[PDB]
Amino acid sequence: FLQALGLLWFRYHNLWAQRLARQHPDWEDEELFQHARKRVIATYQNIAVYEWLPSFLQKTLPEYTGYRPFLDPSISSEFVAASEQFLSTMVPPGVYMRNASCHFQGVINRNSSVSRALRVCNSYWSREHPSLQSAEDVDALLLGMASQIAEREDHVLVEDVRDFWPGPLKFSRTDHLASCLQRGRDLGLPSYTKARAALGLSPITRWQDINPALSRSNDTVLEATAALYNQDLSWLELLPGGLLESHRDPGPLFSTIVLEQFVRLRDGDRYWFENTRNGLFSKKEIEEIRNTTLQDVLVAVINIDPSALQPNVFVWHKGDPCPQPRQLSTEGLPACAPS
Amino acid sequence: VYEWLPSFLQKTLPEYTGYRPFLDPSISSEFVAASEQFLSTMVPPGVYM
Amino acid sequence: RLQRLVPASYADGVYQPLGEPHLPNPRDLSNTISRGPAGLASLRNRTVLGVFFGYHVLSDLVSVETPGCPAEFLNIRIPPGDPMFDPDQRGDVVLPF
Amino acid sequence: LGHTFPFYAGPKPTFPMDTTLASIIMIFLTALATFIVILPGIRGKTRLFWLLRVVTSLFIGAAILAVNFSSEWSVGQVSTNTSYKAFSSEWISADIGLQVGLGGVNITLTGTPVQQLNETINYNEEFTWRLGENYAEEYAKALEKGLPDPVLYLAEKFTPRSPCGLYRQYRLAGHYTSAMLWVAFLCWLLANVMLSMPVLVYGGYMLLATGIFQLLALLFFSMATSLTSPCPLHLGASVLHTHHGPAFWITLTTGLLCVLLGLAMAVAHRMQ
Amino acid sequence: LGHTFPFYAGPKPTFPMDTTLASIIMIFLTALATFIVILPGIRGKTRLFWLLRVVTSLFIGAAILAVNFSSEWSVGQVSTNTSYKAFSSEWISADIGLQVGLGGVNITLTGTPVQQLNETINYNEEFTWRLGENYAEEYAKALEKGLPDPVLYLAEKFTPRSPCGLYRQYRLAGHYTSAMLWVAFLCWLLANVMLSMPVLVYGGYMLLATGIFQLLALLFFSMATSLTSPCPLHLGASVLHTHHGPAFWITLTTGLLCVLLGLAMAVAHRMQ
Amino acid sequence: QNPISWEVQRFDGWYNNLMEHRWGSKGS
Ligand SMILES: *[C@@H]1O[C@H](CO)[C@@H](O[C@@H]2O[C@H](CO)[C@@H](O[C@@H]3O[C@H](CO[C@H]4O[C@H](CO[C@H]5O[C@H](CO)[C@@H](O)[C@H](O)[C@@H]5O[C@H]5O[C@H](CO)[C@@H](O)[C@H](O)[C@@H]5O)[C@@H](O)[C@H](O[C@H]5O[C@H](CO)[C@@H](O)[C@H](O)[C@@H]5O)[C@@H]4O)[C@@H](O)[C@H](O[C@H]4O[C@H](CO)[C@@H](O)[C@H](O)[C@@H]4O[C@H]4O[C@H](CO)[C@@H](O)[C@H](O)[C@@H]4O[C@H]4O[C@H](CO)[C@@H](O)[C@H](O)[C@@H]4O)[C@@H]3O)[C@H](O)[C@H]2NC(C)=O)[C@H](O)[C@H]1NC(C)=O
Ligand SMILES: *[C@@H]1O[C@H](CO)[C@@H](O[C@@H]2O[C@H](CO)[C@@H](O[C@@H]3O[C@H](CO[C@H]4O[C@H](CO[C@H]5O[C@H](CO)[C@@H](O)[C@H](O)[C@@H]5O[C@H]5O[C@H](CO)[C@@H](O)[C@H](O)[C@@H]5O)[C@@H](O)[C@H](O[C@H]5O[C@H](CO)[C@@H](O)[C@H](O)[C@@H]5O)[C@@H]4O)[C@@H](O)[C@H](O[C@H]4O[C@H](CO)[C@@H](O)[C@H](O)[C@@H]4O[C@H]4O[C@H](CO)[C@@H](O)[C@H](O)[C@@H]4O[C@H]4O[C@H](CO)[C@@H](O)[C@H](O)[C@@H]4O)[C@@H]3O)[C@H](O)[C@H]2NC(C)=O)[C@H](O)[C@H]1NC(C)=O
Ligand SMILES: *[C@@H]1O[C@H](CO)[C@@H](O)[C@H](O)[C@H]1NC(C)=O
Ligand SMILES: *[C@@H]1O[C@H](CO)[C@@H](O)[C@H](O)[C@H]1NC(C)=O
Ligand SMILES: *[C@@H]1O[C@H](CO)[C@@H](O)[C@H](O)[C@H]1NC(C)=O
Ligand SMILES: *[C@@H]1O[C@H](CO)[C@@H](O)[C@H](O)[C@H]1NC(C)=O
Ligand SMILES: *[C@@H]1O[C@H](CO)[C@@H](O)[C@H](O)[C@H]1NC(C)=O
Ligand SMILES: *[C@@H]1O[C@H](CO)[C@@H](O)[C@H](O)[C@H]1NC(C)=O
Ligand SMILES: *[C@@H]1O[C@H](CO)[C@@H](O)[C@H](O)[C@H]1NC(C)=O
Ligand code: NA
Repeated sequence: FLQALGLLWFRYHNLWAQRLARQHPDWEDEELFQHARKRVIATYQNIAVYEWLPSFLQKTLPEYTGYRPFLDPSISSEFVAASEQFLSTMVPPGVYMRNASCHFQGVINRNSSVSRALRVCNSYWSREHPSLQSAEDVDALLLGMASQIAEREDHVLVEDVRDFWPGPLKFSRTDHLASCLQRGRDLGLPSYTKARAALGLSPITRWQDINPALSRSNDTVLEATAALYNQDLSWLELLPGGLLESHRDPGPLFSTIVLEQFVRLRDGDRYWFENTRNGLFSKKEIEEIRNTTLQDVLVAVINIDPSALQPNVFVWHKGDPCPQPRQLSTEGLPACAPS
Repeated sequence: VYEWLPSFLQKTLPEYTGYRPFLDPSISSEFVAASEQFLSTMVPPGVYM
Repeated sequence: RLQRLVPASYADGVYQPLGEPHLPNPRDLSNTISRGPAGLASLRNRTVLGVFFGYHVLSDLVSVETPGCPAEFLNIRIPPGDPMFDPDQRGDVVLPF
Repeated sequence: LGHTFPFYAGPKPTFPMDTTLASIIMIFLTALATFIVILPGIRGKTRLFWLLRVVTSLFIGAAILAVNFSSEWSVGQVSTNTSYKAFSSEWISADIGLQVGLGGVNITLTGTPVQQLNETINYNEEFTWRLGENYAEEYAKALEKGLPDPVLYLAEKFTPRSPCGLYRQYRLAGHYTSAMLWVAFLCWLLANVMLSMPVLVYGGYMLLATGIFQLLALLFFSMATSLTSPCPLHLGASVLHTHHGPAFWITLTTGLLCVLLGLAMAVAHRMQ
Repeated sequence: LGHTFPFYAGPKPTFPMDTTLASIIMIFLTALATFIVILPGIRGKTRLFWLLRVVTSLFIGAAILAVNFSSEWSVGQVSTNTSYKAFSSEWISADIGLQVGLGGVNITLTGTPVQQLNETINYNEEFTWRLGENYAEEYAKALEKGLPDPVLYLAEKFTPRSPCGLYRQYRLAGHYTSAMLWVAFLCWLLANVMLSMPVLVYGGYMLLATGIFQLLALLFFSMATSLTSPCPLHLGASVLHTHHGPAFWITLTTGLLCVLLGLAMAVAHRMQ
Repeated sequence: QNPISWEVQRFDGWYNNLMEHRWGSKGS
């Protein structure tokens, strides 16, 4: 699926190179490659910052006011954990493969069985898959991911991530959340309270104030987590606190981290496509890039009618084309390969 | 910052909104010339006691 | 190097990570927090395509997965009787990290 | 055995002393052990005198080498409460010691107790001003490294540009004291070689020269380190005072022993 | 004369060639001049043969040394238009040359004309992968230094982590070729020494060994640089192709001359 | 209790910024 995204961007670059070759027949290889790379980078930045971020944070960057040469844009250590966790909390147990005519095809397993969707845990580092053989299969992957709803933005992880993540050493499987916790301890990440204080967030003094709606319900995860920490809120780590904070959105800590990191990335970059001083694009080219969404990239690469995809492929709404058959769970999918 | 600068620039700093850990505060090369010249243009021939 | 919002939190204040018994076992914390039923739809109807596009954006931005030199191991001690990694109650299973 | 990482999980050892001094001690103790093994092969009554001669010569050589390489000429040590590191307001109670040698200075910061603020405070840092080595570069690398505040303070106290001129005088003193100590070592080697030869009076003269050069190095170090303007080293609520360390006194004692033995040799030759 | 600063206002000179090659040439030309001065002292008819022997031996030694130290084994050169520096969209028309030797690579960027964009473009940078030297550190220092873009591109092409495996194969080839060239130099020295001695057949055998080791170094360089996966070096609108440089051909010619002379010596000894 | 309850500012400008220790320092 990450591979499908990479293939999408690779084919988009090739398509832009072909377009520029059509427009400028006299251009050589280097000129075509550089112009296509510039355009693709601009489109990627626009989609990532002005379309994906507002949809997956419910927060928008402030209006671009120019290039800040004195602003450090380096990725913060907290951003790694925040982004990784608020993405891992939404990984589905399976992924649909969808036709351009709103038809969800069956997925041929390596066990020769036909499943309703492609199981995530059994597709890690897949050298080859029987249902993934041609460009049409990758297009089906992209369409199905566009039509399928992700998992809930909560503390719960699917077993494909929590138990069957690719083990990098001596085990074919490992816990991705435990690995992320050990990464946060490895990077010397701050405590949850210190992280909140450094970002200007309001201090949290009680364990039930981490997520009021979570403590309202019958879920006992807050009390159990406090028991693990010996009721010491000052020892709660940034990553578990960000996991617990999330409710319908990344928590205030994680949302603040990601938003501030992306603000610094946009403002501190001299090659940002909106920075008119770098000479990358004219005003008209900047306006064209701003008008380009991921739906445009998918339509251009897959070469299908625009009505086959919703206008904002990052969010599915009632009335959008090709609804998913049902919310995927572990039921009906192949069992994950044992460690 | 809050008394000499407003009086000798007729410009005031924006309201202090906190510490910016990611902002480079190093003196720019242009600042040397700018400050030195707008101070040297006001040196009097003599000074009273 | 990566930036820091807060000064680094290490056991020795330089490079040694904070771990047990001061902090809970990573697998215990994972089991306590992340165990739950699959199939809970996103409350904003966010799509899977968006999730993996964000994964692509992260791969574009940061990468701290490849190990460093010299090889230092911060191994995850699996609690005895873990249903997934220690099903035989052997009590010495260790996930290498 | 495998299946676990790392294969060796034990803490890695740290050498318990200076490696140069340890090597000198090992070499000269090996020579002493060899000659002790050889001792029964010595002929007759001239064994205790032979033992004294051999042990004295080996001690003179070891003293020359160790003193020339010891950073223990000007020593000082004070127990204080001081700020420890950056981005931390906590203070540490520690012994801060200065050990200025011929080629540089060792700054020691030993916690009392060593385990303070969940950290091991047993720093022993060297900053060298030997010819060809840039002291300012070493101090800049220490600043980049992030050494604790007392160490950085005492290191910048010896920078070439520091207002108190410790660097210039101490570099000059150490350089010429080391040169004259090397001359004394050469004279000691020649003293052994020419005590092997039948002309004992020339060997006694060379031993006398060894003593004279030791005394000259001692006097030069004293005079060149005395010309310093008083640099007040203030840590916390205390002031650190330096004084002639045991390297200075070992130089004095060894030089006096060498000059006394040389004078005795010359007078005995004149009287016999 | 004073009263003005600086006392010398002239541009400072730059040495017009490689200092190692220049030193080798100077030393061997000095030896040649000394032996030419000595030539009238040679007895009789055995002067032209003596001259040929001396000049041939000196040429063999100079070839060994210069080739071992020349960064001219794999050479390439292309004229292109390329981006020059950062924060500047202007391009330069220049000859970019790659000169891979045994211990490293010299990247040359010569402007056409040299004076372009109000700058002198005559860069000749070396990046060394010799044992004990860190190529990645040198490339990082070049990046910090701010070298022009073609130089940085061709330098990163030889980094250990670059996707095209030029670094590994070229380091191995250069290391072992240099080792065998040093063996050939030792054999040449022994060939001279044992041609001084009455046993001429052994000296001829040593000369034959010199030739054999030169050929072995040549063959090893060829084989180890042939195992490279094709690294496409693309600058601007062109591709740079490397080929065996004049160091390779001088190695071949000198080794063939040495093996031919050794075979001639052995066959003449057998026939006389 | 120590009257100096804060981290004393350095005279050379080092360690003022958390990640850029040379910022504002002497010689920068
Ligand atoms: C005059 O002064 C002279 C100069 O000191 C003196 O000569 C010196 O003599 C001593 C012997 O008496 C020798 O120097 C010592 O050597 C020891 C061993 O050196 C090897 O190991 C170190 C350790 O490296 C590990 O850790 C670092 C991080 O700290 C990692 O980056 C490494 O990768 C490595 O990590 C692995 O191993 C760890 C082991 O537990 C694992 O935990 C980890 O997971 C990894 O597996 C290496 O760094 C050394 O390499 C360096 O040097 C070589 C050659 O120079 C370089 O090529 C290389 O690039 C490196 O630069 C080497 O391999 C050192 O351990 C010891 O260092 C301590 O002391 C010095 C001096 O005070 C400090 O600067 C240094 O930071 C260390 O102090 C800390 O640690 C000690 C205990 O470990 C504490 O007591 C101390 O308070 C301080 O603690 C603080 O930091 C800790 C983290 O670092 C933290 O945990 C604490 O809480 C606290 O904050 C020392 O250098 C050597 O012979 C001479 N030194 C030279 C030549 O430089 C001379 O005797 C003096 N004269 C007289 C008369 O006294
Ligand atoms: C394989 O490769 C090997 C490596 O190259 C090669 O071995 C090398 O051989 C050459 C001889 O053939 C030797 O290297 C050369 O040495 C020359 C002399 O070196 C001395 O002088 C330099 C100059 O320093 C002055 O300028 C700098 C700024 O540039 C100042 O920082 C200095 O303070 C000094 O300034 C004073 O003098 C100026 C003179 O006009 C005054 O104007 C000024 O006001 C001041 O009064 C010193 O830097 C040298 O010191 C360095 O090295 C020592 C020892 O290593 C260190 O201790 C020390 O710290 C320094 O690091 C030394 O004292 C060099 O001039 C020459 O450098 C040029 O070429 C190299 C390689 O391309 C470039 O990297 C370098 O930048 C220079 O290129 C610029 O300048 C030339 C002409 O000057 C241009 O043609 C060129 O295009 C480039 O111009 C660009 O920059 C200019 C500004 O720099 C700018 O004006 C232009 O417009 C343009 O932008 C070179 O290094 C030496 O023997 C070997 N090199 C080694 C060992 O490093 C080997 O032969 C090769 N093999 C084969 C087979 O070919
Ligand atoms: C897939 O879509 C195409 C047209 O988009 C349609 O012709 C085809 O029948 C569909 N596949 C199936 C299995 O119905
Ligand atoms: C961008 O889209 C808006 C409306 O969606 C349109 O008014 C505008 O002309 C477009 N600009 C470009 C450059 O395509
Ligand atoms: C979210 O998607 C489901 C189908 O998975 C649909 O029934 C529901 O109406 C959607 N909600 C919104 C607000 O679009
Ligand atoms: C250091 O502080 C402790 C406790 O605050 C005190 O007992 C001790 O006397 C202090 N030492 C110095 C040298 O000030
Ligand atoms: C720090 O030191 C205190 C007291 O010496 C000790 O109780 C604690 O376990 C140590 N470690 C941490 C992480 O606080
Ligand atoms: C470089 O540019 C000049 C002028 O633009 C042109 O004449 C020349 O052919 C170009 N060379 C290459 C190799 O493209
Ligand atoms: C730069 O080059 C141009 C043309 O070669 C020349 O006229 C000019 O004097 C040079 N110097 C500057 C500062 O422009
Ligand atoms: Na979830």
